Amino acid sequence: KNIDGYFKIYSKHTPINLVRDLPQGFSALEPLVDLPIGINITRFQTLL
Amino acid sequence: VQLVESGGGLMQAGGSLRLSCAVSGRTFSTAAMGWFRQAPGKEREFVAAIRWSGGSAYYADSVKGRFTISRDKAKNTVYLQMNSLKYEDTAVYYCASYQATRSLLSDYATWPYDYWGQGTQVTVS
Amino acid sequence: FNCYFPLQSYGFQPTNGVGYQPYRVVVLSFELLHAPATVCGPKKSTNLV
Repeated sequence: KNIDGYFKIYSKHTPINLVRDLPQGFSALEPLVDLPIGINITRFQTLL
Repeated sequence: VQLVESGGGLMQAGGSLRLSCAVSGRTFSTAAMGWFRQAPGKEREFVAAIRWSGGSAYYADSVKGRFTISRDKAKNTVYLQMNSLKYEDTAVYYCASYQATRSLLSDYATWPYDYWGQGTQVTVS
Repeated sequence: FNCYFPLQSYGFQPTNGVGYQPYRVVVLSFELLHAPATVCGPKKSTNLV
C-alpha cells in the first residue's frame, strides 16, 4: 500500500501443501519496509 | 543571448517572404519571442509574438491574417512569414526575446523586451 | 480569447515595496510515521535507571 506517498510493505511466509488455491486459515503479516516515495501509482506488474 | 536575423531583401508587392532568427544560450522553456519593426524616422512597432511553449501567436492588427509567426523549438529558431508584402511594410524588422512570462498574451504587445537582434532590411516595391 | 497561460512573472526591482520584495520561504513539516523517529534534537541523552 502507498499511503500519503509512503510505500508500506507487510508480509508473511508460511509453508503450505496445496495445488488448488489460497489455504483457508488465519495468519498475520508483519511490516517489512516503509519507502518515502511520494510517487503516484495507478498500475503495477509482476516479474518472474 | 545573441539574436541573428536573416532573409531580408528586395521583393515586389504581393509576394511572400520567410524570416529566420536563431535564439541561443539560456533559452527559457516558458518564455516567448516577438518580432518588432522600426521604419526610418518612426518608432519601434510590435509585429507579432509567439510563446516558445505551446506556440500560441499574437499579431499586430496591421498584419493579422496576412503574416504568420512560427518557431521550431528543437532548432531554437523563430520565423516571421511576411505574406502580401506592401509598400508600408518596408522597414527594419528586429527579432526580440522576452524572459518574463505573462499570463495574458496581449501584454507582450507593450512589454519592453530584454534583447534585440540587429535587424534585416526588407524593401517592398 | 478565453485562452491564457496559467503562469506569470514577478517584478523584482531593488526599488520595489517591501510587500513586493522577494522573500525566500522554507516550510518545515514534522511527521511521525509507522517508522522509528530519526530526526531528533541536539538534547544530550543520559544513562538509564
